Amino acid sequence: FNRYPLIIDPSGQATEFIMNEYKDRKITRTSFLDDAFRKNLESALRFG
Amino acid sequence: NPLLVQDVESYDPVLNPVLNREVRRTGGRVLITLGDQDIDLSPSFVIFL
Repeated sequence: FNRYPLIIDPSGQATEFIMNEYKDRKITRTSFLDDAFRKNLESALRFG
Repeated sequence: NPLLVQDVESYDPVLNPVLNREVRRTGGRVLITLGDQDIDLSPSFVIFL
């Protein structure tokens, strides 16, 4: 991808595939509704 | 990078967390809170006064 992907996964298989694929890089699952989204985004921007 | 600091009689209290090794490990990174900003502490860092 060039632009960051938007995944449409009604079955939920794609999200677990993403978690498994990027587990070695310490991937974190968050949401827009969560109030911790700011700090998660800020940490992702500064530390990968 | 190794660091050598002279004139320790004018010691800056900003070095207190660094000297105390007050690190915060999170997500594979080692964070040191120098002042008000977080810094990834590389394991090769060393300071001599």
